[PDB]
Amino acid sequence: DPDQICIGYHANNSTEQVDTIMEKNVTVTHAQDILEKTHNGKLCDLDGVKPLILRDCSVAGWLLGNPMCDEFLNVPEWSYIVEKINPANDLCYPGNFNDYEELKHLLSRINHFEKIQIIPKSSWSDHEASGVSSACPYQGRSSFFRNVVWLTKKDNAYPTIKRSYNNTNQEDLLVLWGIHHPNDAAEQTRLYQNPTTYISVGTSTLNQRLVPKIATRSKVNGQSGRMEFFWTILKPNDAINFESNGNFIAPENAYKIVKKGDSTIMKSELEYGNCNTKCQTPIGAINSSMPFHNIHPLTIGECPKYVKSSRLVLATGLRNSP
Amino acid sequence: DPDQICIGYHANNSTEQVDTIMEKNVTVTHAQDILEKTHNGKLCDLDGVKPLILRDCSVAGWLLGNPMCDEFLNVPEWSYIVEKINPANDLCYPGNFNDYEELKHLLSRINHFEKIQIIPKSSWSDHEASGVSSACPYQGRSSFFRNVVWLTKKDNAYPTIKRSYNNTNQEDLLVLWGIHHPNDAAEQTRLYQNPTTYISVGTSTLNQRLVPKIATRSKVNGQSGRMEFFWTILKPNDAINFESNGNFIAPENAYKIVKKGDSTIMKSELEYGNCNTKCQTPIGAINSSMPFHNIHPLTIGECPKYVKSSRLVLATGLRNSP
Amino acid sequence: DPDQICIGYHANNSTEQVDTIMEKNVTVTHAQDILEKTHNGKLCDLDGVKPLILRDCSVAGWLLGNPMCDEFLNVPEWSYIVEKINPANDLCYPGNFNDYEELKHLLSRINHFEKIQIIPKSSWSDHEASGVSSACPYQGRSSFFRNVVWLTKKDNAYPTIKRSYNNTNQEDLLVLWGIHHPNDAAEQTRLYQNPTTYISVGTSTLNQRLVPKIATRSKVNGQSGRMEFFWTILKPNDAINFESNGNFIAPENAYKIVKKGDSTIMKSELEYGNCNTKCQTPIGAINSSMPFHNIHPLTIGECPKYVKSSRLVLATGLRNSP
Amino acid sequence: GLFGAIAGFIEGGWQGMVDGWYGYHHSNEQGSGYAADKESTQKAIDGVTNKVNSIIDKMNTQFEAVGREFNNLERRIENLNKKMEDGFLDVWTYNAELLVLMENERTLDFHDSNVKNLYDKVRLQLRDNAKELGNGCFEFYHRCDNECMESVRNGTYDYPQYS
Amino acid sequence: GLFGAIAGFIEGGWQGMVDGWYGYHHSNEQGSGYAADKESTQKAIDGVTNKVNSIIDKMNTQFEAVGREFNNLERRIENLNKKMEDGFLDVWTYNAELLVLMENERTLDFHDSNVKNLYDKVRLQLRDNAKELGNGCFEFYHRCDNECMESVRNGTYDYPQYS
Amino acid sequence: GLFGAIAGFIEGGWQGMVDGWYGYHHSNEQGSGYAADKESTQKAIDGVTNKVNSIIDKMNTQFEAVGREFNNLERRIENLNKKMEDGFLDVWTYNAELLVLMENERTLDFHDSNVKNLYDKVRLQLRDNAKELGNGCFEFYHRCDNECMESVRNGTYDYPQYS
Ligand SMILES: *[C@@H]1O[C@H](CO)[C@@H](O)[C@H](O)[C@H]1NC(C)=O
Ligand SMILES: *[C@@H]1O[C@H](CO)[C@@H](O)[C@H](O)[C@H]1NC(C)=O
Ligand SMILES: *[C@@H]1O[C@H](CO)[C@@H](O)[C@H](O)[C@H]1NC(C)=O
Ligand SMILES: *[C@@H]1O[C@H](CO)[C@@H](O)[C@H](O)[C@H]1NC(C)=O
Ligand SMILES: *[C@@H]1O[C@H](CO)[C@@H](O)[C@H](O)[C@H]1NC(C)=O
Ligand SMILES: *[C@@H]1O[C@H](CO)[C@@H](O)[C@H](O)[C@H]1NC(C)=O
Ligand SMILES: *[C@@H]1O[C@H](CO)[C@@H](O)[C@H](O)[C@H]1NC(C)=O
Ligand SMILES: *[C@@H]1O[C@H](CO)[C@@H](O)[C@H](O)[C@H]1NC(C)=O
Repeated sequence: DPDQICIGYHANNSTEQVDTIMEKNVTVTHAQDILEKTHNGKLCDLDGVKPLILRDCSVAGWLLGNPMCDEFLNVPEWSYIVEKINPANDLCYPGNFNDYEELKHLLSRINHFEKIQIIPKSSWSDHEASGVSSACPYQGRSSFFRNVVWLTKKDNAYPTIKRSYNNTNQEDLLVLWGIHHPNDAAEQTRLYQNPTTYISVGTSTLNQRLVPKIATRSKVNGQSGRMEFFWTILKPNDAINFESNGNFIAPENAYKIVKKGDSTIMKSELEYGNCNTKCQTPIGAINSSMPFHNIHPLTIGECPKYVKSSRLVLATGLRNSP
Repeated sequence: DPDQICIGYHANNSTEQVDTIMEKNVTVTHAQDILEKTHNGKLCDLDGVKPLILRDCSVAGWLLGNPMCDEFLNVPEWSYIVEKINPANDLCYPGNFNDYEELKHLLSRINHFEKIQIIPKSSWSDHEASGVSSACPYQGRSSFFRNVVWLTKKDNAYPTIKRSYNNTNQEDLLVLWGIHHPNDAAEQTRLYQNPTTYISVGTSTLNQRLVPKIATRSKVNGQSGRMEFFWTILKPNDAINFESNGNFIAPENAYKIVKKGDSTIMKSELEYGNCNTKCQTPIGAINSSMPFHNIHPLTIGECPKYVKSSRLVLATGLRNSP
Repeated sequence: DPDQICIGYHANNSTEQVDTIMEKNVTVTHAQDILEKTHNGKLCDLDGVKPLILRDCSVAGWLLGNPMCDEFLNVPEWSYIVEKINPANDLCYPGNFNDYEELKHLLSRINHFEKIQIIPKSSWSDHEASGVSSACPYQGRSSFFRNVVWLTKKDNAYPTIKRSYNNTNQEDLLVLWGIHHPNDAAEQTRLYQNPTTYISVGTSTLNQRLVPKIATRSKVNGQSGRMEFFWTILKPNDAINFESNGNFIAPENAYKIVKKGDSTIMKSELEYGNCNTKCQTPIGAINSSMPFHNIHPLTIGECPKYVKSSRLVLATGLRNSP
Repeated sequence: GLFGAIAGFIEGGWQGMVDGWYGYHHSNEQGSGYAADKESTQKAIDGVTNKVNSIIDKMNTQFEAVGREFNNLERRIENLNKKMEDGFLDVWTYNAELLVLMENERTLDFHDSNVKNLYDKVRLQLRDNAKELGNGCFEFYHRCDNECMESVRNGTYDYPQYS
Repeated sequence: GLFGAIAGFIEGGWQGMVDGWYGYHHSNEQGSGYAADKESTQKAIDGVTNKVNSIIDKMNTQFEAVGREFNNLERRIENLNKKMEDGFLDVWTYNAELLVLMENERTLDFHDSNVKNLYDKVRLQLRDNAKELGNGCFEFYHRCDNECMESVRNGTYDYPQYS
Repeated sequence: GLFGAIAGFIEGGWQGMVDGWYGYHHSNEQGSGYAADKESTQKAIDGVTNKVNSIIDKMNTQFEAVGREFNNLERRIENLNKKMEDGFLDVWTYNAELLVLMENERTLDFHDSNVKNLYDKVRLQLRDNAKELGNGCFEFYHRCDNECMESVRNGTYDYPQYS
């Protein structure tokens, strides 16, 4: 009956809920989700730059030039690299890659190689520079790694090798080489005349002297021999010196490091998605203005911060009354 | 005189104190301690499974079969392993264990071995497979490690050894072997005819070629010789190939890895306690419903979270008035 | 004009501002800065103890006794060590120091060495113990490291060396020695008669057998030869045994570890400042009662806690009204 | 909540006030109606917008994990590396989840405070000229037209005029 | 504390109220007695029980240290490993100790708030029918029997009936 | 702020009160003057001093970085080591910057609370003996000399004497 004025506040049809310390599922008038929970399930270009998808090849298989990896003989620049968990085409001829994980850590800071020739096959006058094996088949015929040469005796002789390469490029240079470990003394002399051999390698910082280990080993890819590979970064104006009297898997090609920057090696079974993104993960790409996400901890690009939360929602409005 | 109603709150005889940011020792009506501060001082079974207490033996001494460790020749499955800080019975015959810490890291994921014979003493026709030393006494008489064999020349001859073991079990197999480093060329020929020797070992992933180092060294356990031991995991269907013409401490026994799971190697001077627990530490076991504790940072089992706090007490009630 | 009493609060001419979550630049009556933002720009004594400033020398150059580092031939005890990013005077004669970073980690726990003679030059009767090189010039004349000796053939002969040192001191003893890697077999015989050589080193825990690597290498300091150096800690009452028939860079001096404690190796281009401090950083020293600072994360002494904040200011007073 | 206004002495919220977060409901001879208080509504928008941005900006410099590889004889540092990356992710997840929980609570009590401060802004203007019913309303002794209601919302209610 | 009720205008607590955390003390011709307010007591129990559990549950995913061993030429990573495990333990010890300090403070002020909201629930029901003494009590002008006191605790006090 | 006193119903601060943080301004026949309330001023000094020290002491056990070196084939653990030290520094920088932001807010609202609790301490003593102007002042009906003002500040104001 008499006039009156009341003080009150907003309510609405909202069912959005938030949490506090003392209370859960508190309905509010307005809330803001700050957690991205979805991804496109694809490996995309990172800001217009396509990744390097190795498919069934490994970083080793790529860099040494396994004939199955001929696809990647001169790859264009990349944003990131995607390798499968257990790629089929690794070292076709069995054996290890020395300091492999430290090499892969270097790839994380590299976006583009430019492969060049540093020791041509034609310069091996006194040795046969055409060794092949059925462990590395290329179209049924026996073959070998493209970027290194298997030197063997010529005319029942293996004279001491003494070769230098001087890095007259402006860029750092990834050099790879190897040693062959045979089965027995028979195969040792049959391939390289000399029974007791060595390989010495020297740069300004490297001082190596490898000796082959002749031993009987379980067949891998139908081979009891092993090949152990090595690598180094050759600085501009420095030179690498090889000396050997047998078992030397010599370099043919090396890689100029022409572009450095942010990169990473993702392990993923996924294939190329034909999309573009600003943020990429191993299980998919993220397009989101949210400040947080929970997709995957390993990401590359302009990304939200990762949390393990299933839900992050901020109250912005009032407690909503029924 | 007139009627009245008052508003008040609870008080009681509580002397429990809590802290806030602005104020310390604030007496409250009710509080909850959330920090466990006591332990039973004993090494117990972990949820019904007894630990492996090595007493005065080391992991090396156990696995190689130091005669002082005959107690642990075939140990049942364990929940955790307890080793003293400096066990008396390690490598009785001096020398190192190669990649020892990495082997111990493997034990942290292992709950049970099953020891088996892989190369019987009886198969050493051309060599003496009964070498012993006073550095490894067993009841005053000279002896040696139980799980490996010290091969020496027979009839002033040490013919080249060529032995394979193929892991036809379903489980992974821990294989151990060793090389003997003598004092001088005299002892070299006296034990193994050949003056220049080697040991080569090969699996699908291993490619080793050890050469003994003859040199004069400080006496340890009355011995200037050293023995260096190695190990590997042999996968199912893979085989290990030994070749040697001297200095070879060959395998007799290997260990099948039959049970994998959570485990740990605790360093502790404590002995077995004959109790049971859900949570164990190196200085004692914890039986507690508290969410936190401050006993020791290294624990195994269903444990509270460790903090370095001396006191954690939550206020639940009102400020209590005197 | 009736009487009245009012309730109010303090205001003043303060312009000090603080921040809260909901509000920035909030003017208050009183605030407390808790972040130290300045330093003196100098390398000082740490609580009265002068640091070891290596100037243009490296830890290697110092310990081996590069002639350019004669300043540090017997340095007094230190509080910390200051090394430049790329010191000019390292290994004058080229080559590596083995396990160098692990040696430097030891220095972080050492405050004082006492250098002593363990093998005098006068004891080399059958060898020339006066080898020098123009790669290590001292006043224009060719010279060599002070604390090690370059042994060469005498009278066209290099008889096998067999020398022991027994650590009869009470302190641990840092021993250093080296092997020389020549260019070719010509230089090998010209310096040490024997063409095939070795160096064996043995303590109670060490069992080493080094073999020189003869190879052609890029000239460094006008030398294609390399020298590789090694080290060990010789416990009290233990002895080190050297045996070699060539290429042996033998010890002359060793270092008694007489004082252990807190120390660190700072990398800094700064020179000695002639001041004293309680807290030091690589870019300057801090004198401050603040609980936090943002100068540099690497500090030694009684220091405030480091944060990456540019500003930390606590409100203590009221919101100040204009 | 803490300040006793929202879901307290003011029993519920108003569906009809779509204009802002806090305000008034008048009624007189002319007609009734809702009108948001634009001062305290705007004050709250600013406060809450800033909170949100402060929460986002504080978590800028955060841990970012990186792929590393190890061979089968580097299991100790492989494991160390894993424990360290999970370590930091767990610390940051906790820092996010807790910040939200703590500030959600503060935000709701902040609204509660703003409503109570609005009630007290009216209460201190009226005094003996209106009866404090206690449900959030004030019963006028004198008549109050749309000019007179506007003065209460303005903060320009002349008490000496009506007593 | 912050809300001025506990150890404020209500000078002390009551030993005699064993029934709950907040309540009333009546006195009339019939007899005096204590009776806890079951609504705000239960509200607080729920709030505080949840706080406690939220503090326990937030610290579930926490760092767990592990034994690792290193040989005497692995002193750098041994030391690294030590620094990392102490690192995480120190971060989590701080997160626990601080959470408790911060929420203890909030809990005490929460009780203070609940007492003040109860005083205001009574104050707004009585108005002119009782004199606000200011020590936490209300002096009745009219007589109030046990039926009449029950109505105040219910929240069903009819003001028009007694004025 | 949260409690509505500072920059609320008390419109501004007093330049003239240099004695303490909160207090009174009296005026009577004798003379006017400012006098700080020493009880609530001292209470606040203690509370705020403790806060400051608690903030300093909580951060005692904190991460301290250390120089480590690696050669060019130890890039993985060099990098790991770097990520771990930046990691801890970033966690602690966040813990400091956030603690200050959170407690600054509490401190300002703490002052606001203390001023409001002082206003209510006077209000509850006077009651009908003075008129609540609503700007922070109380207009006396009876005359109040310097002995009578002192009683209000003491907390020993006899209400029955003046009504
Ligand atoms: C509210 O929280 C409960 C657990 O207390 C949960 O089970 C329920 O799904 C939540 N409400 C929703 C999703 O509407
Ligand atoms: C390699 O060639 C450059 C000139 O291109 C020369 O200056 C440099 O000395 C050479 N490097 C070595 C190691 O001989
Ligand atoms: C008061 O404390 C005594 C011990 O001093 C205890 O035994 C008693 O039960 C307490 N009173 C209660 C719970 O009402
Ligand atoms: C109470 O706190 C003080 C510091 O304020 C502390 O020294 C004391 O040990 C505490 N507990 C007591 C006296 O039981
Ligand atoms: C071990 O035995 C299996 C099956 O009996 C055989 O296939 C395998 O090749 C053997 N392994 C080696 C390394 O010879
Ligand atoms: C504020 O007042 C103080 C007097 O204590 C004076 O020293 C200071 O200069 C004044 N500040 C300004 C900006 O006038
Ligand atoms: C006040 O803060 C603003 C950002 O909120 C900043 O730009 C400014 O530099 C600060 N200091 C001033 C204006 O002195
Ligand atoms: C070194 O000297 C001590 C003192 O005579 C002797 O007892 C010890 O055997 C020696 N050490 C070695 C390794 O021979």
